[PDB]
Order: sequence, then C-alpha cells, then structure tokens
Amino acid sequence: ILKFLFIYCLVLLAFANGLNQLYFYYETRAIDEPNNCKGIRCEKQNNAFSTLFETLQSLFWSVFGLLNLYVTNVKARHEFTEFVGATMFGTYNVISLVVLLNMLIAMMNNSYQLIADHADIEWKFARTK
Amino acid sequence: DRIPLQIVRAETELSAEEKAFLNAVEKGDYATVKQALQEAEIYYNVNINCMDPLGRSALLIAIENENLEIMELLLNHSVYVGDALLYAIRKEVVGAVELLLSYRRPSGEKQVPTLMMDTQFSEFTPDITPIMLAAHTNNYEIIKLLVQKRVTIPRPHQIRCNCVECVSSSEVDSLRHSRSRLNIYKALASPSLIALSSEDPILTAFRLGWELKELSKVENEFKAEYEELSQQCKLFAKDLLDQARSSRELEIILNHRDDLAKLKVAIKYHQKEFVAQPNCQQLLATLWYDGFPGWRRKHWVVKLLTCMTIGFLFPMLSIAYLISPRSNLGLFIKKPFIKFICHTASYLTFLFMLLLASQHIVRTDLHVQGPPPTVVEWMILPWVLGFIWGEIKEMWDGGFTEYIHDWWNLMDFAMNSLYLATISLKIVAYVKYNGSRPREEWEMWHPTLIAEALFAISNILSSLRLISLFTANSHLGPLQISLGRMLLDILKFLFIYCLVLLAFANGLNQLYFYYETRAIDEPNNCKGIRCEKQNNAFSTLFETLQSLFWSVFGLLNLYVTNVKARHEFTEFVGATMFGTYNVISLVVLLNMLIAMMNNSYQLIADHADIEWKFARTKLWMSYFDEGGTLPPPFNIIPDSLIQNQHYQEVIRNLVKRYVAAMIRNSKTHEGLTEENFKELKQDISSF
Amino acid sequence: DRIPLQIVRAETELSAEEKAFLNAVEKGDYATVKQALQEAEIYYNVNINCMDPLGRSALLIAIENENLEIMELLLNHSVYVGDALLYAIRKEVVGAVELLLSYRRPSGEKQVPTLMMDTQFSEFTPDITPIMLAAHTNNYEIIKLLVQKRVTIPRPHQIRCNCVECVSSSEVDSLRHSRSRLNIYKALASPSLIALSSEDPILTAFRLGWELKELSKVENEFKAEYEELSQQCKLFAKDLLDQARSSRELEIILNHRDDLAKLKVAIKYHQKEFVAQPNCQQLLATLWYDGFPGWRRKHWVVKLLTCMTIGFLFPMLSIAYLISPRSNLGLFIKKPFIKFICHTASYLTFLFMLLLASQHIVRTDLHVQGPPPTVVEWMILPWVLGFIWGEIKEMWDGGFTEYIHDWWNLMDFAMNSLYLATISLKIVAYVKYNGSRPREEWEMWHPTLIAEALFAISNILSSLRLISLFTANSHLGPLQISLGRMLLDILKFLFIYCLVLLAFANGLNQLYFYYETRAIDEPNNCKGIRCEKQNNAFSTLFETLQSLFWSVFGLLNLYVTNVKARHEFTEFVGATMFGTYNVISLVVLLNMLIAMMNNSYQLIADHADIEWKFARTKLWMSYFDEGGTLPPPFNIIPDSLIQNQHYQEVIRNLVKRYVAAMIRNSKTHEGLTEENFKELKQDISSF
Amino acid sequence: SRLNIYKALASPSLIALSSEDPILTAFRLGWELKELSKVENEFKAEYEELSQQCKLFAKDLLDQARSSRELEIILNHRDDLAKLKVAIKYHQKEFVAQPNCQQLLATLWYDGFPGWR
Amino acid sequence: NQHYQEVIRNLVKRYVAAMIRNSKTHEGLTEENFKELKQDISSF
Ligand SMILES: CC(C)CCC[C@@H](C)[C@H]1CC[C@H]2[C@@H]3CC=C4C[C@@H](OC(=O)CCC(=O)O)CC[C@]4(C)[C@H]3CC[C@]12C
Ligand SMILES: CC(C)CCC[C@@H](C)[C@H]1CC[C@H]2[C@@H]3CC=C4C[C@@H](OC(=O)CCC(=O)O)CC[C@]4(C)[C@H]3CC[C@]12C
Ligand SMILES: [Ca+2]
Ligand SMILES: [Ca+2]
Ligand SMILES: [Zn+2]
Ligand SMILES: [Zn+2]
Repeated sequence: ILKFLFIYCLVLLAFANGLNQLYFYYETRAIDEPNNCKGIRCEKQNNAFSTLFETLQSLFWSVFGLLNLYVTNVKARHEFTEFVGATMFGTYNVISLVVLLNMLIAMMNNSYQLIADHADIEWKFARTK
Repeated sequence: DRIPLQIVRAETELSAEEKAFLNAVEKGDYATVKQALQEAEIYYNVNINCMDPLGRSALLIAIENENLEIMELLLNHSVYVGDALLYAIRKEVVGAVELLLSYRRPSGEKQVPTLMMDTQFSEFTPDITPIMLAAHTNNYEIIKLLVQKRVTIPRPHQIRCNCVECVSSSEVDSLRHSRSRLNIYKALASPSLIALSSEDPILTAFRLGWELKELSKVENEFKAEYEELSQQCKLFAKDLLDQARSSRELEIILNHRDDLAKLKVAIKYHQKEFVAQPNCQQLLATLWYDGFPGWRRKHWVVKLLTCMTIGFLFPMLSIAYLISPRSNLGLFIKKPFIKFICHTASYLTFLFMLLLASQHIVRTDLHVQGPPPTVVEWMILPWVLGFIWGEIKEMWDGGFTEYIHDWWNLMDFAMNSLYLATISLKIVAYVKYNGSRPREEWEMWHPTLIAEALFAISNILSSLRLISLFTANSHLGPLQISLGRMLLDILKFLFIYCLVLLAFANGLNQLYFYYETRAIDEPNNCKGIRCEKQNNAFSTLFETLQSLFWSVFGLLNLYVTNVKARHEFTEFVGATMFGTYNVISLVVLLNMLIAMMNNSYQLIADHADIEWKFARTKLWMSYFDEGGTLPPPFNIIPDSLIQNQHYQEVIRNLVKRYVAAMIRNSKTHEGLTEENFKELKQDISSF
Repeated sequence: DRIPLQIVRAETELSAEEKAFLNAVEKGDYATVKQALQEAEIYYNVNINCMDPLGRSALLIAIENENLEIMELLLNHSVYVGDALLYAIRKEVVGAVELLLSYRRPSGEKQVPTLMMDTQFSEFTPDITPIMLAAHTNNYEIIKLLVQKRVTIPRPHQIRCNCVECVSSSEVDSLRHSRSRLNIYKALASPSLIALSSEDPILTAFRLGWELKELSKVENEFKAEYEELSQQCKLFAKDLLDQARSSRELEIILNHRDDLAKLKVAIKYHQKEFVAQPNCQQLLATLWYDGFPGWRRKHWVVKLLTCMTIGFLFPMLSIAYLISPRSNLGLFIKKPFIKFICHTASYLTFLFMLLLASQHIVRTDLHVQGPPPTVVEWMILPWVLGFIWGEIKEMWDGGFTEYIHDWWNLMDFAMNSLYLATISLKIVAYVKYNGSRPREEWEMWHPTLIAEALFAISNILSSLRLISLFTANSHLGPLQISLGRMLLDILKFLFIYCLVLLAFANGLNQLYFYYETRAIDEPNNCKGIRCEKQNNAFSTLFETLQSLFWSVFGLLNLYVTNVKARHEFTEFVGATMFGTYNVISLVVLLNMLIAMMNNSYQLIADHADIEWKFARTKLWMSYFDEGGTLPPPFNIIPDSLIQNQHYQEVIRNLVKRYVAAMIRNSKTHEGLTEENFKELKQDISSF
Repeated sequence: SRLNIYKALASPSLIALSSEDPILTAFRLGWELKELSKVENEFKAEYEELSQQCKLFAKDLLDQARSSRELEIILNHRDDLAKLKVAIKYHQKEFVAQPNCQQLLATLWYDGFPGWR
Repeated sequence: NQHYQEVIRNLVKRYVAAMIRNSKTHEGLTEENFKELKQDISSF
C-alpha cells in the first residue's frame, strides 16, 4: 500500500496543481456565497479548486464519490474553461478509480498468494516474541 | 454384437528366411549373418534390403543396437546405405557416424545394385541433410566431424522476399517451404554450430535472435517454435558472457567494435538477458558512480545528504563547465551520476516554479484583456526554450528513426506543442487585445483563456513526466514495468468499453432528444449535467456521452431520466437502458478488467527483475555521452586489428569453457547407463 | 588470514587391523573374514563390535550390502545382535529379517559377551520396536513375518487423559512422550497393518482417521503429520471400497451392521472420499430415483414437465397417504424424489402466499389498533404450526446432540421464535387494544408495529431459507460450498473491521458530541442521518456507529462534519478523521478481503466436487427414512451371523485384491535395478 | 573469490566438522550472508540461498534432538533461554518455530495451568 | 560447556548419519554397482 501511495501522491499533486492553476481566478468570498461558508464541507458545494489545499482536499474526496460534479461550474459562462476543467477531473477520476485502485488490488492479491505459503512460521515467531 | 477386428492396411508379410535373417541381426550373432549374406549372393535367398513392418532395416537395426562389426559386414555386402546416416546421427554415437562417413567410397564398382520400392519409409523429411540433423541434436563431436568434411547449409532468404523462386515454391508447396525454413533456422540456432562455424558468436547469436523474433512476429503458425529458438539464442549469448573470469576479459568483450559498443548493440537487439547479467551490471555501476567510490557501503544518511547538497548546487557547477571545462570543478559535472542529479534538480526546480506561478503573491490585476507576462513567466521562459532546444538536439542526433522508439518523446512533443501554443496566444493577446475589460463579459473563445487552459494541461504533463525517473530507484522500477504492461491491458479493455458506451449513448439519445429544453426555461440559466439541479442529460450525443461517462463514478443522479410530461413508458424504458448500461459497465466489464490485469501481473511478476535492469541500463547509458552535459536552463547559453586479435583470443577461451560446461552437464543417467551396459556386454562377449 | 580448520570433535581413530577387517567386510570376500574372526578369538586382535566413524558396524554393513553368508559367519562368531533388526527392516529385504529373527536363539551359552561403550549410536529412537518400524515402512511381507511371531504394539491413551502415568511422563519428558505417541499412531495407521490385524478394516480406518483428526485439532505442533495420517487412512478406506467388482459386494459392504448403516457411519465420521466414490453415488442415485427408472436418459423437457405436474399435485397425494397408505396412489409418496419435490412445492407455496399477503387486495382498514387476522393469515397459520411441529419432531428424534450440528437449525429456530413472537403480539393486540385510532398517532412501541416488523424479518428468513436446496442441482452446489468457506473468511475480516469501526466511532463521538442540537431547532423536526438534509451524525455513539457504517456505501454526505459555529480547526480534524476511516475501510480492508476470498477460492476450487457430493448425499439420506413423509401443511393432521459371515467373505477378497494392487504398484525402477544388480553379482560370483 | 569463500564456509559438513558451536556459527553466517545479500545487489540470489541453507542446517541440527533434557541444554546454553534470545536477535524463524521449541515455550507459558489444551 | 559439547557430539553425528543415508541416490548406487560388476568381471 505504501509503494502504491507514492505513485498516487505524485498523480494527486500533478492534477491538483493543474486544476488550481486553471481555476483560482474564480475564487469567491464567503459573504457572497450562501450560508457564509466556503469549501467542499457545505450543503451546497462551494469553490473546490480555488486554493492548492482546497484542490488537494477535493481531489482526495473525489475518490470516494463525496465530491459532486457542479464544483467545476463557474459563475460566468466560460464554457471552454468549464469543459477543460471537467476533462481534467474526469481524467483524474479515470486514473485513480480504474487504473490505480485495480493495480493495487492485483498487487496485494499477488503478494497475499506469495505470503500465504509461509503464514505459519512468521506467526509462530511473532507469538514467541 | 461382435465388432469385426481385422488388419485393414496389411503390409506384405515377411518371408521365413527374411525373418530368420533380421532375428539373427537383432540377436547380435556375428557368425550367423555371414553365411546368410554369402547364400543371398549365391542362392539369392534373402533380399538384404528387406523391411520389417515396424519401420526398420538390418543395417538400421544394427545402428540401433550400435554394433559395428555387423555394420561393417553388411555394408561390405552392399546394403542400401542411403538415409542411414540420419539414424546414426540421431543415435548420437561417434563410431557409427564415423563408420558410415568413412565407407561412403569403397571403390564402388558397377554403380549401385538396383532397388525398387524400398525408399518408401524414412522417418526424416527429405529436406533434412546430415549437418542440419546434427545441429538439431546439438552434439559437439558429430557436428565437428561433419564440418571437418566440407559440408554446407542453404542460406534462408529475407522474411520480406518477393523473388520468383520463393514465390513459386510457396505457391506450389507451402508446407514443404515452411518446414524447410523452420529446419534451416533450427540448424542455425544451435549453440554448437554458432560456437564452431562463426567467428563472432555473440554478434551471430544477437542477429539470429532478432531474426527469429521477427519471423515469430510475421509467421503466425510457428510462433512458439521461433520464440523458443530466439530464447535459446539469447540464453546461449548470456551463458557465453557468463563464462568470463576477469574484468579485463569483460571489458574486452563489451568494448569490442566491428565506448561500450557491444552493449549498445545488445540494447539495440533487445537482449535483456545479456544486459542484466551481474558482471555487466557491476561494470555499469562502477562507470555510473565514477567519482563516488564505495557508494553502496555508505549509510543512507550520508548518501541522502550528499544528494541533498549536490541537488541544491544546481545553478553552480554548470556555469563552471561554461567558464572552465578543464578545471577540477569543471570536470566534476561530466560524471553520469552528477549529470543525473543535476537534471533531476533542474526538473524539480521547474516544477516548484510552476507551483509558485499559481499563487496570489505574483498574480495581480486579473481584469486586463491582454496581460504582459509576469516576472515568474519571464523567468520561466528560458527553461521552456531549453527544453525546446534539448528536444531539437535529441531529434537530430541519433536520427529520426530512433527518436520515435523511446515512447516518452510523444509526451515531450505534446508538452512542446502546448508551450508554443500558449506562448503564441499570450503574444497575440498582448499585441492586439489592448484593454481592461472585466472577465465576467469575455468571449468564450478568448485566446487568453485558451492560453491558460493549455498552460494548465502542459503543467499536468510536466508534473506527470516524473514517472520516467522511477527506474533509478530499486523499488519503483518493476512497479512501473507492471504499470506499462497493465496499461496495454487497459487499452485492450477500453476498446470494448468505448464500443459499449457508443452503443448505449446512441440508444439513449435516439430515445430522448425530443424533450430537449432551452436554458432560459430551466433554473439558473444553465443546461447540462454540470449544474446544481441535473438538467437534460440525454438531449445531444455529446451530452449523452458525457452523462454515460460520468455515470460510472456515480456522479450522475437518477432523476436525469425524468421528463416534464407524464410519459411513464418512455421514462421506464430510458431507466431500463440506463440500468442495463450500469450493470454492464460496473458489474461485468470492470471486474473483467480486474481479473485481466491481475492475471497479467501474475505472469509479469516472475520476470520483473530483468526488464527493470534493462530499463535502468538504458537510462544509465543516456548520461554516459557528452551530448547533453548542461541542464535545460543552461544548454542554450552560447588499431582495429589489435582489438580483433584480443577479442578472438578471449572468444577462444570463452567458447572452449562453454563447450566443456555443456559436455559435463550433458552426461546424464540414461546415457551413462547405456554406455555402461554396452561396455559390460562388449567385455563379456570378448572374454 | 588463514582461518584454522581442524577436527574439533575427534572420534577415536580406527586401528589398522580394524580398518582391514571392515574393508574386507565391505569388499564382500567371504574367505578373508573367517581367519580374522578366528584370530580375534584366539589372539584378540580385532574387536568384532568396532565402529567406523560414519555410523556403521560389520554386521550392519553386511546388512546394507545384503550378503547373508557374511551375516551368518559374523553372528556365529557372536556379534552384538541388538538394534540390527531395525536396519534390516528399513532395508526391506526378507532374507535378512528372516535370518536375524531365526537366529535370535542359537542355544546361547554363558549369557552374552560383555560390552562397554558401543551402544552409543543408534539411528532409531529407543521407543521403536521392530513391528512399529515395519508398519512405518509399509511392507506386507515383513509385517506378516513379524505378526506371525506373536508381537504387540502398546495402546495409546485417550487424548483427554488425566491419569497419573500419562501426566508424569508428560511432565518428566514431554518430547519422548510426543514422539512415542506419534510413532504409535504412525504404526497403527499403515494400510498393511489394518489389512492384516483388524477384522473390520473399513471401520478401523474410519475410527483411526477420526482419532487422528481430533489429535491434529488438539496437538498444535504435529498438525501436519496427524493430518497426513488421517488422509492416508481415508484414502485407504476409499481404495478398499474401490476394489469392489459387483453390486452385490457393494450392497453387502454398505448395508453391513455391527438400511445403509455403514454409509451413515461414514457420514458421521466425515469420510468424504468414501461417500463420494462413484459406485456408492450410483447406488444412491438408483435408490433416490426409486419410481422413475432411466431419469438420466430423458430429455430435459419431459423431466421438467414431470417435475411441473408433480409439484402442482402437492395438495393431492398427501391426503391420499392419510386415507390409504397401502394403495397404489398412497405408496407413491414414500419414494425420496417425490418427497423432495413435494416439500419443495410446499415451501414454494408458502413463499408465494407470503408474497400474496403483501398486496392491497386482501389488506383492508389499516386504521384499527388491534386487527383480527385476515383470511390469508388464517390460512397461513397451519403452515406455521406445521413447521413448528416438524422442528419439534426433528429435535426429539436423532437427539439434541445431532440437531445442533446441522447449522441450518439456527435459522429455523430464529424463524420459529419470530413466528411465535408475532403470533403472541397479534393475539395480545386483539384482546386488549380494542379501538380504531389512526396510525399517525400510535405509540412507537405499539405491539402491532413490533409484530409486523418481526413478521417482515421472518419473511426474509423464510425466503432466504431456499439456499439449502442448491445441493440438489449440479451447478449450484460447489458454488454454495465456496460461499460457505468464503463466509468464514468474511467473519475473520469483520472482526478487524468491527474493531476499526469502534475505534473511529469513539474518536469522532468524543470530538463531536458537544454540538448536538435538538430536533425542534433543526428543519422538518428530524434528527439523524435518515433525513433529507443530513443532520448531526456524530452526536451519539449509536449515531456515530450508524454514520460510519453508512459511509462505506457512500450514502453519508460530506457536510455532516460541519458545525454551526466557525470552529475551523475542529471541523478540519473531524474531516481528517473521517477521511482516514474512509481510506482504511475502502482502500485497505475491502481490497484485503477481495484478495483473501480469491486466495481461498483458488484453494477450494480443486476439491469442489467431493464436498458437494457429500452434501448432496447428506440431503438425499434425509428423505430415505419414513419420519417426515407428510408435507408441513399435513404433518399435524391426526440373522446377524449370516451378515457377518458374508461381510468377512467380501472383506477377504477386497483386502487380498488391495494388497495385490499395492505390491505390483510397489515394484519401482530403483528396486528392480537393485534386485537385478544383486542377482547378476550373485550369478557371476557363483559361476 | 568472496562468493566462493562464503559458499565454502556455509556448507553444513564444514560447520559440523570445524566449528565447536555449529548452531551459533550457523546463526552468524546466516546473518552475515543476509547482510551481504542486502549490500551486494548482483549476487542477491546466491547469498539468499546460502543464508537459507545455513538456517535449514541449524533447524535440522535442532530437530535431531531426542529428549527434553537435550532440548533444554541446547536452548539454555550461554557463551534463561539465552540461545533462543540469540536466535530471535538473528531472525532465525525456522529455528524458533520448530515444534519442540514451541512445546517447551508453551509449557513455560502455561506455568500454573497444566493441561490447558 | 561440557554438557553442551556432549549434546552437540550426538546431534552432529546423528545429522551426518541422516545425510549420508539420504545422500545415496539411484544414480550413485547404479554407478557403484556398475563399477563393482566391471571390476569383478575383469578380475575373474
Ligand atoms: C511524495 C510526493 C511528495 C511526491 C514527490 C515527487 C518527487 C519530489 C519525487 C517522485 C520521484 C522521486 C525520484 C525517484 C527516484 C530517485 C532516484 C534516487 O536515487 C537512487 O535510487 C540511487 C541509485 C541510482 O539511481 O543511481 C534519487 C532520488 C530520485 C531522483 C527521486 C527524487 C524525488 C522524486 C522526483
Ligand atoms: C430466479 C428467481 C426468480 C428466484 C427463483 C427462486 C426459486 C423459485 C428457485 C431457487 C432455487 C430453485 C431450486 C434449485 C434446485 C432444484 C433442484 C432441481 O432438481 C435437480 O437438480 C435434479 C436432480 C435431483 O435433485 O435429484 C429441481 C428444481 C429445484 C428444487 C429448484 C426449484 C426452484 C428454486 C427453489
Ligand atoms: Ca526526450
Ligand atoms: Ca430443520
Ligand atoms: Zn527469395
Ligand atoms: Zn493415561
């Protein structure tokens, strides 16, 4: 798992940098937004790619599906920028949920198959210790 | 009910005298055969060339029983000698093959006795010459004896051959042509024939391995045999390299030319076993850590701190090479490890500055139409030009036929195209979009927005370029090799997934685009799946494709299949379509992809060490040359006969060591038992 | 720097005369030994019991070289004969063991010659008697020869033994006790000793297999050896059954008593290989399809239609058994297949009526506090009472110690408890809740609502009871066997998952329950995660457990970690806790569970045929008896010596066939080669 | 030369003949060969095979015991269970998980509760 | 130390016996038998 999260952290940093670089012009204040809140932890999901920390949080939470789709929508009608941001978000989702997670599944299943033969000796060694 | 059993294909039954003669031959009695041969000459009782039903002849049975005196008497009395040499060669006995080779010319008088109908059965195909079968059996002594008698093998043609004789032979009889080519390549790929009849066994093994791999790619039917022959050639080259005993022999082998020329040839021919041999890896490690002796013995703290300071000294030690290449400080950059660390530090600095360009400290006054570049972008532009010049230099040096085989140069080309695009869009927006119009009323297709979008995509590609540095580490190399194989499996899967997605998107759009609504009628003046309330999702083909893509991750809600009017049947049919697509793409296809990459990971995990070492060698030798010494921020700032004699002297010892290492590992239980039984029988008979 | 190599444990070096004597012994010369033995008697030059450093003696070397005349001369001249019988037995030669057995009593005069310090080395432990080692080697002739001479083996005690001698021997020397018990059980589990010294080899094999499995469960250290011995006993029983040649022998074996008594014994001892043997399966299939000959040869359409009509004739043919058991129609229910189909049809009718009870056609006037039962429920009540009476009858017959081992009776007990609970709640709500109060103002703890909830849970259990019918089919049997094993793996996983869930729920509740709000302040007067707007999710331990359970399936939103005030640090820490729990429970633990059940499926897929056949046999023999003929809607409506002689006659032929089938498959390449070499050497020496 | 020397020193017969403490010698050579396998990248398989050979030699030499007194003499020998602590320190998993050592450790663990199994 | 060396003597000698008897294989026994047969035939 640690060997996998090295690559996942690299990919997450890359896509968070790309999304934040595209999107932080459209940051809004908490007063203009409803309920005086700003972030992805609101009832209506506010600006999610306005800071590097907020982009990292949003791209982390998007793996479990708790990040909605309308976070890639801006106030003005910049359809090309919205489409490019949605393409970036979709590519990150495809990687982190179709490639990387299934590779992690295959990796730990292979390692479980190698470790299941010697599962008796090391358990007895740990119990003796 | 009594199924009748009868010999439906009845051979001619042997005569009683013939049965007695071959029974005497297989008995091994020397005295009884001679009276039979004299009476067959005089009285013509026994045809000497008779044939028992299980495919054997008296000479041929004497070959199997390896008795030489019965051989000599029979062949003195003129048995048909043809096709018997192949059985002796397959028997792998020196005495029989020497006896039939020696007595091919017994001062033959009146040509040969006539024969009719006895060249019916031969276990070997007519294209098999004795040298080819000797190479197939891979026995050193028989091959040497045959080669000493001036024998030849036909040369196979090119794979892409269109001459008259190859086309005519393939058209008339394709099976004979394929068998002949496979037999010729089996004869040429034997280690003994390469060790005996080629002056450069390593280069010959490399070329035959590459040719057999290409034939395996072309010829679909004999793929397994050609792959086995290529593997045999590769392991022969690896063993011949492995028989070395000193570093001087290893560096004579590797540096031999027609610096490391033979290693470059081996990499060009994809010889992974030759490259990943431990002594070659040790020599490459000693060349890689040129200025840092004992790098493996250091504690990781001082290794890490040395890397820390030599990475942080990246603006220095590169201008020193510019101002004084011959100084003690100037020569310290020419070593490959310092080159690699300086390039890595330069790329990390580039990524850090692209990270810093996305902050509010630098970015000011966003409400200008065409903005002048900020001080961060003015400083960035030399690294972009350095990457451009480095990729241009890599495109000229080495050739266009080698620049495209790396498969990382496509990513660099996309990076360069995006950087040129964003530079061009910024300069055109500077020169002819003067103004300060606020961003809320800009054109969708404003070139500033296109420039920023392409800049963001180039940022992602630049930050994802760091995958290629994983072979330098000892833990992330085989991991990305498995990534590379399973990515091909992913592409094979997305072919089927794209077909299914296109089918269901067409079906949903065909059902649903009547109920498209305008953006004015819908709340918040928005139209699409990227709204707070998910609007019409199946109203255009592009929108249907987007919705069916986003439905895999669960970000598409269920009420997108609901229309304004109360058409319950149409809504139910659309929901059924959406449910069927979800069942396929989330229960069938994804789990099949899981099983596919897990199976491929299980096959690739056995060889995860050799290909990682091959990739690490290919990365190491990229820094050995002097072309590309400077980092990207600074690269734009303005006798052969003696070597042949030594190589042949080394190859003599290596080949002789390898042939000794084969014979002693070739004597097995069965052959030793057969030799002991034959010796015991001979001693008992003589006594 | 010259590591000194020296013999640090130096044996006493042999004398030159001793070296000559043992060299003459290993040479095999008969003449040279005799003068040495006479001179050792007269001149006392050679100690006959001397010991070369590699653990051998002159008699013992003569044992390894299997020469009998040197044996006879040495043992005539009084070599120490002890411990040599074990080496002869391990040599597996009849002549040597017969010679040492015969000359144990050479009319011994003046006891034995004295010996000091030569019982130092024995390759065999002192607890090994010759019969035990003969059983260990598993050779028929040596075992027979030893048994013919009145030999005994000690009886092992019970596993749960607490007598004085077992406790004292375990306390003083546990290793010797464990080795002795393992050696005794290895001697008793050999097929030859069971075939020779037990009058009921099948029952003895069953009992020893069960005892060895129980010892493997108890003794942790020798689990592999005891499991191997149990497997050896099971395969011996399977082979002895497999050596049958006729149906009369098979039905004599299966029906032998101390109807199918031995099959019931085999099922009780969990002999899966004995039960799933093909001829026993054929006999059970012929008994199962008693009234339908040629059921396997029919096309599936007529088989399906026959099942269709005999399932639809379920109310008939059961009352016919009540009114006329001796009629032609009355006897047709006693066959097992018709019993199984009628029980399945009754259960399907019960499930269909529970489905029909949930419709608006029957249910009327929901606004009564205590409703009288409707006509559907009045009709249902006899099936519930029939299930009760059937489970009561199954609890008495067979015993309480067998009713709990099925593991399906827990589900039936839960079903029965729920049915009694809902019946009691309905009758109490009838008798003392008279009224017509509307449902919107009922008490939370109203017994009518509790009755309906328990009725729904009983409905789910009744409909999920259909899993147990999967062994009757040929495709769903091994599938649910794999389900059964992987469910145990699931329980092993949910132990760790429950621990992690409890930890993170405690952490979140400890952080968050200050900010609990009342239901009045929150919108729609609701409080919990089951609202339209997700309310406080970490305000109680139960609510935190529910929220962290529902977060695995993604049904818990992200804004549950937001509080009313602007405590950004507390919100961030809670979001970090929630994210860490999500990472664990969805990236680590679930994928580990995937890998675990995939690995267990790979191990269980090899044996998926035997255990399915065992489960199908256990289901088939449940319908063979006459107890439980009627369906649940109708079950409440008011000489031994001749058999022993035949069994022993069959066992004689079976055991003799099995021992012949072992010796011919016991002659191997190595033994035949050794015998041929010994015969050739003997013939050459004699000539 | 180094690989040949370590192959010569790791043979069971030479340890049994030329070392007065075969168990401790097997432990130390196994640890040294494992450390050499960690350091030397090229001969990792050979050094790991030699370390495994030393570990199984120590396990077999322990397994050739015949009585509890011999086992407790072996385990409690010093230069209480000193040799078991040494084996754990050298990561000898096959030596520790041998069944008779596990039985002795189980009897020491259930000191006041006889017949716990 | 004396008791330990006394135990190691028996353990090492048992282990070396357990190797030689499991070291005699089919091929070595066949080679020895063939050599003995050839020597006996030549001597006779
Ligand atoms: C974990 C998160 C914060 C992302 C980090 C991204 C980068 C800062 C990492 C990812 C890949 C790393 C590289 C992976 C492997 C190596 C090889 C490593 O050298 C060796 O392994 C020694 C042997 C040799 O290569 O000769 C030196 C560090 C370096 C360049 C690493 C430098 C730091 C990199 C670029
Ligand atoms: C697919 C959906 C609609 C759920 C259906 C549930 C039931 C109607 C099914 C599930 C399990 C089925 C049973 C599975 C296996 C069998 C055995 C089958 O008989 C055989 O396989 C012949 C050999 C033999 O058992 O002797 C007869 C039908 C039956 C009872 C099936 C009857 C129909 C059942 C109860
Ligand atoms: Ca490049
Ligand atoms: Ca029951
Ligand atoms: Zn041609
Ligand atoms: Zn007792």
